[PDB]
Amino acid sequence: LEFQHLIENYGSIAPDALTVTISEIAVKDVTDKTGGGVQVTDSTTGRLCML
Amino acid sequence: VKSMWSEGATFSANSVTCTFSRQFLIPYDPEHHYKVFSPAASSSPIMGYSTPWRYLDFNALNLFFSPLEFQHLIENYGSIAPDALTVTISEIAVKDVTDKTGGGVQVTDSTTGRLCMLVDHEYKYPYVLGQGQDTLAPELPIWVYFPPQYAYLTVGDVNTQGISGDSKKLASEESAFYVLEHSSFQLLGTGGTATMSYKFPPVPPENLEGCSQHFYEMYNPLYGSRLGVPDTLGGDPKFRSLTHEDHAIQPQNFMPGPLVNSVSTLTGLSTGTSQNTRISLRPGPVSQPYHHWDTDKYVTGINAISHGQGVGRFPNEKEQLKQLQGLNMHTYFPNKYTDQIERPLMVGSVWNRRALHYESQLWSKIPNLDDSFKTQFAALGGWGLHQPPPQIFLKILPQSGPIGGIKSMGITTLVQYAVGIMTVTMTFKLGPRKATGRWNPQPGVYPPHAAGHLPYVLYDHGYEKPEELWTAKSRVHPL
Amino acid sequence: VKSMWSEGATFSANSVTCTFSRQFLIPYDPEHHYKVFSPAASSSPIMGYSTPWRYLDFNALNLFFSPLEFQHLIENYGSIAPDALTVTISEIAVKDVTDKTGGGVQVTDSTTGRLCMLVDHEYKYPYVLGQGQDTLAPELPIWVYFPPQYAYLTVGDVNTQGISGDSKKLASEESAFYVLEHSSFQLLGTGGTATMSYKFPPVPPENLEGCSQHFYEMYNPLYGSRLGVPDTLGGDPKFRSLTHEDHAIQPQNFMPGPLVNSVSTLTGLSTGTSQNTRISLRPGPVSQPYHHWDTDKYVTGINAISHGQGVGRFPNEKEQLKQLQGLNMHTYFPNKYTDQIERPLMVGSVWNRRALHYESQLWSKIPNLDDSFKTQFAALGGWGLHQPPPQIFLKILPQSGPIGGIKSMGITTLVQYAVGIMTVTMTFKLGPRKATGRWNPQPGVYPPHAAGHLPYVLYDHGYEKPEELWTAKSRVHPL
Amino acid sequence: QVQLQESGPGLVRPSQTLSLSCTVSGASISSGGYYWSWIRQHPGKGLEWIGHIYYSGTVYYNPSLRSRVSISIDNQLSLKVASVTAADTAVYYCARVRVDSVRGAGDNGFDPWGHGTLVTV
Amino acid sequence: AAALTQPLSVSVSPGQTAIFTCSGDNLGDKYVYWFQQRPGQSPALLIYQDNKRPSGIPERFSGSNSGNTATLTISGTQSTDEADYYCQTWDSTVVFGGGTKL
Repeated sequence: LEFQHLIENYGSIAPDALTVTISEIAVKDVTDKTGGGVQVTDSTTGRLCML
Repeated sequence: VKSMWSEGATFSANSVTCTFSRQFLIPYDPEHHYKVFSPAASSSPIMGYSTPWRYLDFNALNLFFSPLEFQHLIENYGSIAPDALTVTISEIAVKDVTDKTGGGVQVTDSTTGRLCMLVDHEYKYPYVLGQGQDTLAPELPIWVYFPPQYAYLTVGDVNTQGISGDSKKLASEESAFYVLEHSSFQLLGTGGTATMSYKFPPVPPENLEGCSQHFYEMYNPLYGSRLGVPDTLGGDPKFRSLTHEDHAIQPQNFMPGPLVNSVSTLTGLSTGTSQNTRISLRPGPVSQPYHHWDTDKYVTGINAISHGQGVGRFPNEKEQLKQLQGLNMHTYFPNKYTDQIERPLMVGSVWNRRALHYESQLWSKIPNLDDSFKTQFAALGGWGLHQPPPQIFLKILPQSGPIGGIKSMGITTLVQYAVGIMTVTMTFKLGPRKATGRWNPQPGVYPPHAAGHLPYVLYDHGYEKPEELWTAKSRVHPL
Repeated sequence: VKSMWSEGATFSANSVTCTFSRQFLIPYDPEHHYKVFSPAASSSPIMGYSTPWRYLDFNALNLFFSPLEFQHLIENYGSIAPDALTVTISEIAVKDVTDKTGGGVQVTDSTTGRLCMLVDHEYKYPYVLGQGQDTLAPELPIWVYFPPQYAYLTVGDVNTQGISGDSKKLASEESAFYVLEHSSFQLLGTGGTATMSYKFPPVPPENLEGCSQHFYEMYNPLYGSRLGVPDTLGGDPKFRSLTHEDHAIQPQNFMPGPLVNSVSTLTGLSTGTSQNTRISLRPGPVSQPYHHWDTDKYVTGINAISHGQGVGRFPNEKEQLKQLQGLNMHTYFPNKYTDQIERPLMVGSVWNRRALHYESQLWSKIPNLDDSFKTQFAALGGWGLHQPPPQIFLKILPQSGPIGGIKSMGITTLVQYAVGIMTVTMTFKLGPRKATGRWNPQPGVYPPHAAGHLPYVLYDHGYEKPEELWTAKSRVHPL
Repeated sequence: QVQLQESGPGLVRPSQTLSLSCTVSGASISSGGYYWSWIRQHPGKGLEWIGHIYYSGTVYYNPSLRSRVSISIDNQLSLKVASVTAADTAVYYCARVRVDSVRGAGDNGFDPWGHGTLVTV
Repeated sequence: AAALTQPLSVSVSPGQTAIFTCSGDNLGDKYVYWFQQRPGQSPALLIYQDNKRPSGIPERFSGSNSGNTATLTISGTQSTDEADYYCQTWDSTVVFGGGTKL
């Protein structure tokens, strides 16, 4: 709908800005239930290296 | 100072100002009489007066908007309502023919002839402007407007004089003879200009957007219904509950609107006496369609008007077939089922409207008789309002020479005609489009055609209009 | 206030202001229709519209400059580029013919007729001005200009309807019908004046000076060359050095420009489908000559345009034959020699230009489609620019009497025509001449002729133009 | 094609109601805008117009023969001229006119005529 | 115009003129061409652009074009001008006339 509103109303397009926000991160760890196979708790000490 | 021919619409997020300009031509009247009538019906006859004046009728919508501008109106906005109107009569060139007697016609130019222009701001004279007759304006700006002659019907006293049954409406005490020369008359010579400057009342908008939802299907398609529905009848009810599959017996909190004589394929629906007086109320009320598209073909109704051509040019009211209206829509009653074609008003009801199109009217007039309901929207398209845009009457003058002292020399009305330019601007308060979190591309806005013969374009008077009317409800609400 | 007919160029060390004035004549149209077309080709046909308007085309260079003023331009300056343009429509005398019926024609004067003038500052309507057609202006200021009728081609939808192979371009959704009466219209009566006042974009100059040096011979004629040239081939090169006599194998640091189908003596060079659609790209690119002088005669090319007459009137491009271009110029490759007539672009290249002359264009238009290269200079002469000087459309009016009330009396378009004066001024930013420590008298600036028949002068319509075109590169740079 | 056929009673001298009828073949008469005239012509003299009628009851008459004649429509196009003490017998045509657009001047003329009946008085 | 009007035949004697009529709506602002078709032969361009004659046509043929009509005047008709004369215009395709049989 927004692309259709773009085509039928305007006559040019060119980008000028871009922001990329990495929101809420929930790095967690699997504990390997050995009979269930997978149990996911949550980790507060694990991190996510972003470059 | 610059003299301009103005035309073109300028859009905004608020109102659009659309002006057009045509060339008019006040032709001639060899007799400046009033010429009552002589109808003399034989079966309530009519009784009129033929004024020697020219009014002008810029009523329709296809004059203010070009087809590109109407397409820009539909695909961008979601309402329309007029709020201002000015009518400027530009450069006037009243001239006279000298009758070459061997050539026949030689047109010089007259600086002493004038053009009597009267604007009826007080609504003293009868209003014949908004009834849908074949003298409006040229659709294209290159053709010349010939404005219509002014005439009106009155009420008299029906007699019966003749041999077999001849009736004739003669003048009564209630009959009236409006001579327009008892007024103020901008005399408006060669090169003169005159304006009107009307201001529209607050009118409800026309909502140029359809619906993506039936009004009787507004529920969650799951979950059933909290209420019940009868099973047994005869004093022992034994109500049962509902599941999610009970769609044909789901209880609605709002009823549909009235459908007084909606049928398919004379006089149509008609009031009157026994079987033969029978005046017609032809295009139904405004709450009814007269043309839509069922599963195979187009259903066309008894109460339809053609808008041209014949085969007819009808607006496809697909937004009335959706919300529980349509042509062959009967109502049923379990009275000790009674198939009825008329549906009543049903105190809580919604019936949206018959849709406006590209060639529809703008106003008609609500008559001065009291206690109207609802009358905010007229039939034949348009709004319809108390105190409509006033009529601009245009006579030329009876310059009446020569004499010679006793003789009736010459023609004594010599011959004169006036050309000019009328530039009519009107502003329409547009509303913003209704919001949809839709994710689908909305359907495109193009006028309907069938094959090869394209809409408004010149072909090998050339220019041809489509087979169906270009309606205005093509985007979805979402209700 | 004084009413003047202005004409004449005024030179400076900076820009020259050259104005001219002609008498135009907006003739008549007995039908104010739009008159689409009916081409119906049989072998992609065309599809047009014939507007009832008159534009004016002051494109060429021989109108702003007299031959004395063009000679003063060439022998004194070394560049030219326009920077301003005003078009004034002076005293207008729209009049009407009364049809003497025994004489045939009697022209009185009309004060109520007008002349609709529209200037297209927004570029809404298609631009047909700069394509080189036989309706520009009179070359001499004593003749009367008849401005051309406005018409345009569009894109439609090719069908195949007939018996054998008859195609016809009908209207599509992309086809357009520009009615010019949806605009603003200076109505411009008798005695009225109107202006345009365009301002040219920054354009690169035209450098009216040749070269006294070949571009491939820019070295010291002594001293040889520091680099080497191969002797043996086949994996064992054995390069050798160079002496001062090695002129045909001297290494150049700049290549020549492209020569895409430069040949000597239909459609010329042409794109298109298999062998018969084949639209022509006739006067080559701007990097190529189509007429010069070899050792014996004049070589004239396939891709030449005649500019008049036939035998032809071609500009002598002696400044392209100098710098490694020309007609029969093949390129050779030692691939396992391959004679090619096309030369590629060759990343470091210089190709100076096809020279402008006295009768060349000034602008054409760069089309609105994107990614142009190089397009700063058009073919057929001239610059060629985005947003060119706008078109001035001139209709008169359809004054449409008389009527008589019902009758179609008279001719109803009575008859009218308008004469006037258009005074067009344009300023050209001239550059100073390039310096030479030369000691030789530079060659004189005179238009080319052969014997007896002198250039622009009256003879026993009299006035005759030379056989060859008067080019503009006759002084030397010195490169 | 549209043809109009008349119906003649014969001759009655002592002041009876002269009744005629005109059945139209080819196209119905309650199908749109067309007048339906009754036109006389004295043998040895010019034409004379009695009156015309529309299908919705409205009928125009001649001002000289207004209080004598009566045009009517029951898909029959009758004519009931009475008081025949003046011996007018002449000829009775039927004629059709297309209804004009502006009501002021006649835009059309009597293109489809009848065959004509000869009444005697 | 799109339908040119021309009568059937004209009668003349040697020693006078025979003027024909080529009627047409707005024919004054148009070009009318006359064609001489002797019997058994193809037509020949008699008078072009309402006044002019070619070299093969003698100087006794002349025409006019005024108002809604275009005439062709023969000055001193001989005993060889008994030929069908057609008027022809261009209403955007080609419009041929009926022909005055002389």
